[PDB]
Amino acid sequence: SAVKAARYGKDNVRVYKVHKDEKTGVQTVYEMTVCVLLEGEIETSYTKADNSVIVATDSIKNTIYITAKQNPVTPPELFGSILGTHFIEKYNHIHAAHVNIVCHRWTRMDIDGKPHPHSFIRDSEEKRNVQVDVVEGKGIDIKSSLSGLTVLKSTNSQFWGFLRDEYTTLKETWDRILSTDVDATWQWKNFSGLQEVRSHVPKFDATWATAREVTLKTFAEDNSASVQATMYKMAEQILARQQLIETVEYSLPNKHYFEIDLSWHKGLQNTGKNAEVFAPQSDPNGLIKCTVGRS
Amino acid sequence: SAVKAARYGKDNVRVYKVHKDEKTGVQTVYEMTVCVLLEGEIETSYTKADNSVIVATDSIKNTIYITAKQNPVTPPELFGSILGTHFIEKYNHIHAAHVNIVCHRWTRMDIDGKPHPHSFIRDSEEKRNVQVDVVEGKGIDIKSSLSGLTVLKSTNSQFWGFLRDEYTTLKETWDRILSTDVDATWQWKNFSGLQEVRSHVPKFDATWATAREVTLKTFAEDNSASVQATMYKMAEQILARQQLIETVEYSLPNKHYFEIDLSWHKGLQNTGKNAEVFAPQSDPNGLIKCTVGRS
Amino acid sequence: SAVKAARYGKDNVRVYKVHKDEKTGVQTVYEMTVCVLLEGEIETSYTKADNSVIVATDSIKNTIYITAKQNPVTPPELFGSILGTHFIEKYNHIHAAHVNIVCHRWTRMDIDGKPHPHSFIRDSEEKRNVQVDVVEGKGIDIKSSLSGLTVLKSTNSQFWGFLRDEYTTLKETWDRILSTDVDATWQWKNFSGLQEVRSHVPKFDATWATAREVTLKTFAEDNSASVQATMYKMAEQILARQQLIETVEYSLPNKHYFEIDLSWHKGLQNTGKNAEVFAPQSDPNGLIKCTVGRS
Amino acid sequence: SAVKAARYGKDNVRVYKVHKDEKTGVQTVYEMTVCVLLEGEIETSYTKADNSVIVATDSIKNTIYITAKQNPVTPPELFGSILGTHFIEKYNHIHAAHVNIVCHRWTRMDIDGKPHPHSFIRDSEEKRNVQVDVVEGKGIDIKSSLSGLTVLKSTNSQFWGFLRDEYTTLKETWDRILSTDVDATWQWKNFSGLQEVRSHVPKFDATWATAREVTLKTFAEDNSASVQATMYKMAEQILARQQLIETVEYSLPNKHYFEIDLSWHKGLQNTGKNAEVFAPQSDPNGLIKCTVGRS
Ligand SMILES: CC(C)(C)/[N+]([O-])=C/c1cc[n+]([O-])cc1
Ligand SMILES: CC(C)(C)/[N+]([O-])=C/c1cc[n+]([O-])cc1
Ligand SMILES: CC(C)(C)/[N+]([O-])=C/c1cc[n+]([O-])cc1
Ligand SMILES: CC(C)(C)/[N+]([O-])=C/c1cc[n+]([O-])cc1
Ligand SMILES: O=c1[nH]c(=O)c2nc[nH]c2[nH]1
Ligand SMILES: O=c1[nH]c(=O)c2nc[nH]c2[nH]1
Ligand SMILES: O=c1[nH]c(=O)c2nc[nH]c2[nH]1
Ligand SMILES: O=c1[nH]c(=O)c2nc[nH]c2[nH]1
Ligand code: NA
Ligand code: NA
Ligand code: NA
Ligand code: NA
Repeated sequence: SAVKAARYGKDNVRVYKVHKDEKTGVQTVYEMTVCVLLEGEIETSYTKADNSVIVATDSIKNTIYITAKQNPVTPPELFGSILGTHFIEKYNHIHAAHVNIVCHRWTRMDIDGKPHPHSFIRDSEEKRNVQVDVVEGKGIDIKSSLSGLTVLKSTNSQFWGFLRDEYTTLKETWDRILSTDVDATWQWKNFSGLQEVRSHVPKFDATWATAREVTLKTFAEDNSASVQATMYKMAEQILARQQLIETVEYSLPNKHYFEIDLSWHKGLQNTGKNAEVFAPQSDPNGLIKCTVGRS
Repeated sequence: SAVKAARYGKDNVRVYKVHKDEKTGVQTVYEMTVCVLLEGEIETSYTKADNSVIVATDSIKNTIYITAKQNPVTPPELFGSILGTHFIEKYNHIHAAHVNIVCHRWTRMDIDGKPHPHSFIRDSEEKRNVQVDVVEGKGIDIKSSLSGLTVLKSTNSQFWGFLRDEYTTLKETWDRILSTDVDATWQWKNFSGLQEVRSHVPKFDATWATAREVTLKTFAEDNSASVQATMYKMAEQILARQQLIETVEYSLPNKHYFEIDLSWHKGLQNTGKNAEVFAPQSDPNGLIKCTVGRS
Repeated sequence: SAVKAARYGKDNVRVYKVHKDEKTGVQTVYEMTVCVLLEGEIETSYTKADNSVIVATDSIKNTIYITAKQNPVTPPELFGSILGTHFIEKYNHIHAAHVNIVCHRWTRMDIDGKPHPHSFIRDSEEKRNVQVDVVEGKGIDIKSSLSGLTVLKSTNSQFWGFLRDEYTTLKETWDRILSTDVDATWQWKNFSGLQEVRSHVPKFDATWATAREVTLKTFAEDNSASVQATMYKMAEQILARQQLIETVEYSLPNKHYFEIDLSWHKGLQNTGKNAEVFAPQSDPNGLIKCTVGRS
Repeated sequence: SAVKAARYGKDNVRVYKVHKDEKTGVQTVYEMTVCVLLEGEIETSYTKADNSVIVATDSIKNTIYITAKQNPVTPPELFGSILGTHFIEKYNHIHAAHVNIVCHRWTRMDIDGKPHPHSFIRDSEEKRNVQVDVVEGKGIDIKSSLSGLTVLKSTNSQFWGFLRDEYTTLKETWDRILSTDVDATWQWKNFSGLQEVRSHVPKFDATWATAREVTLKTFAEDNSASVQATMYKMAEQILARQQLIETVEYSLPNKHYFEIDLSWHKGLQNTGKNAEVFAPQSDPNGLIKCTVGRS
């Protein structure tokens, strides 16, 4: 037998950073969870009990904190590129570094109509994420995403015209609830290295903002024929607004809200045009995925 | 042996309701999770296999949906009072109904600067809750709360002057991070019944809003001597602004953010005035509780 | 305003302990999560920013570890009594200590039919818990429990003869699945102090074992008329086997498994005597509670 | 723009099945969670609002239940192969079916030393899983796994001889705790279709049993030089015992248990040979991965 693939490192590394403006007194906070897994000439740690090739996972943890102290942590695409580049440059025998970052929201509070200099709120579990793969000889591959963006529209969603056979019970509908948890990922052109990533830094926050704005406006304004049709419109608009992304991927659950027939009780009418009270269903759920690229 | 206490019912009942304005086209949504547990002359279901005294939990579930169809679901204090009153009035042998409601956020989206008529976002897992105990012969006891309001301030928190003995290692500090998940509960005066609850309906949303505003402004503006001192100021202000509440309770974790000494690495300075990068700690956590009433 | 109630301390303190027999080489492990909250003359920490009365929560954490080093951690009733007694004896102004302990399973592995000296498996998330309230001048109040014991029987559960009215849709049944997560708590006679707790130490593990054995045998062998009827039989047997407990409480969800009518598909028969495939329901769920004492 | 990849279906489908022996009275239960995602000529559902190509996710759900009624649900490799084959044979335009199954434990209870005919316990959240990819023209690709197998050994784990530089603080150790959650996956040779899967049916349960037995015996008996070294020994033994698997993959967290220095308190000795009480760490955690194949 032989090792065909291997990677190891430190997961679930929580990191906070503060920036303090001492002339204005304004503070800004950043919080993330980081994972770094390394690849390289490490097979003998597995086959021969040779730990000399292991950069200890504790040391990887230390390196995350040191890198955050000495470098910007925003945008996360940049921080992950800096961090992954470090491992392949510092260690001759390490040839790839896989950096995953989850960014947590800390939104400045408004108090009596004025932004507060040092107080923040977690407005939602929506995350901004990156996956940064730094591969020696191959450059830096970045996937950026937003996840956990939970939305609902109460009308202007439809689902009719689907295949019907002996397995089908679902009724067609011209007016339903649509609710989902948005997971949207944009895949950047390969970067040759850290210099090229730095050259595009303003594009990372701009493109996250565009993706979020397109997602919300299209969800709200599309009189949706299906999750499939609406998600494609989102993806195509994001591609049209950033030439440096190659693909946009969505993964969307269809979090079902079922009508409740109450007509067995005093003739109460709660279906169709009379539908007011619904039963949100925890499981099962539809799951719809698409990756859109340029022709 | 004998039954000393018993209650039973249906938990984890998810409920959605929509309101549609057909003149303006504006829709508004409400979503909750409901639990109803009943008490009364039910002991023989336990001791003698006598199911005649059991209102089936499935029937309790049906009743929740019917009640939501026929009545307002907001404010939740009102809905829970309506629902609990129903069981003690409908069933002679049922003498108490315990109704817990968790309200989930669906905040109207703003699209290009204008509120959208039918699209919503889950801005945060913060909940608005009620516990409504309807007890025949004793009235209606309501506890209202906000929970899951997660906040952080980056300075203007201190903790010094605590007891020091042979168990103490913690250093005093004049500048630390303070972060918590706010659980705040206000206990209303006993209401004699549903009519009295209805008479105070505008006070429920007003008091929730006051509690939230006081919590956030006091957290943001208090140069905090301890979690204890800051939470008391919140509670006293809420009591001063609503005569119909008797007590305010807070339960606050102290979600610790630890400094990280990096001076073992190239003399890097990351403590005290130089502290920039911190390690958020998942566990353990301080837990601080207070119930404040009027003198 | 004034403080009506207050308690504070450290929650979510994870603790492991090992015992090593150096003559036999046999090691035994214990793992728990501990919470300690203190009460006493602490109100001025809230009202006057007086931290002198605060035993820091960090110091409470240290004390948990020190107590585990110097004392047995099993049975948990004993450890919690030792720990809570410490705070009210050490600190004049602390008058109650509330200790909650969750014990995690580490069951010795059997390897080729022989118990292994130092390897363990988490067989299940079932917990053994205690709540120990040490109150100066009032003694020690102990509640012991098992929780997270998840069971299912595929027949010999019935539910018929319940109340039927205009809210009722549930069909009677003479053969259903019954599945639950057992939460069972036994409340000990008040103990005067730590000496009396020590005098009864063998009874704690014995009574936990009896409660577990009675729960499982009664669940398995009762042709159940309802959750209510079966849980009462468990409670009465536990009371009959330990004179030093005053009450037994059960809290049992009814985790529903719904029949699936497939007769719309090729006449397939999957209900009643033909029921083979079921849909487990995540929510809602029945919730049935009882506290049983002696007459 | 154009669709580059797409799949859709139903996730989180809970399924129970019972087998009843009416001659012996012995019942046996099976419970799973299923996901089915389909691929094929579905792009126009995304780009042109053409729902004619969509097999509704509700219909996929129905099909899961029907398939479980008409076919064995064990071993899960077989059930998933049957289910995925159905979609590519039934629907001309569907060309792949991706079936994921999580099997939940229901272990028969022993009551007074005898196996009970119809009562079961969830002994642990350990899962047995399959991923079955049925691809028209390409056969059936099966990955089998066990996950959530949580273990701890209290000695006979070491970690020394790792790389040391200016990022390293970790001390070498010759005696530590090792605890992990085992995720082990075995990748079968490609099968040409359902007939070939059926021909190997006894091998699926046999190989799961071998993987579990090898994992536990090797964990318990290896005086471990690292997680890396121990996991490789497991993988090589599993490959040696089943010629029809091509690779074995492990993913193992190193769930750290930290020593607690108490010597600041009365000189208490709790490190090194005196280490008795430890602090389990929830995060961060090492994460070690390997894929082993044959040379
Ligand atoms: C995944 C883990 C448990 C390491 N985590 O990131 C936890 C966490 C992150 C952020 N906030 O606010 C709370 C907890
Ligand atoms: C407690 C349970 C599982 C019943 N629940 O309420 C779930 C739930 C409620 C609201 N949202 O948005 C998601 C899930
Ligand atoms: C409640 C917290 C998060 C502190 N906890 O006890 C976690 C925990 C305990 C035991 N095991 O095996 C895993 C995690
Ligand atoms: C993933 C979901 C929520 C669908 N699930 O499988 C839940 C579940 C499965 C098995 N048991 O025992 C409890 C819950
Ligand atoms: O938008 C939708 N897309 C689908 O594929 C689907 N199937 C059932 N319900 C559905 N909804
Ligand atoms: O605000 C605080 N209150 C306390 O009781 C405490 N103890 C440690 N750290 C603390 N912080
Ligand atoms: O055992 C049971 N007890 C009940 O109260 C109940 N109601 C519905 N289903 C039920 N099952
Ligand atoms: O077994 C181990 N493998 C590692 O790579 C590691 N690094 C720190 N601690 C470790 N343990
Ligand atoms: Na390198
Ligand atoms: Na009544
Ligand atoms: Na005292
Ligand atoms: Na096909």
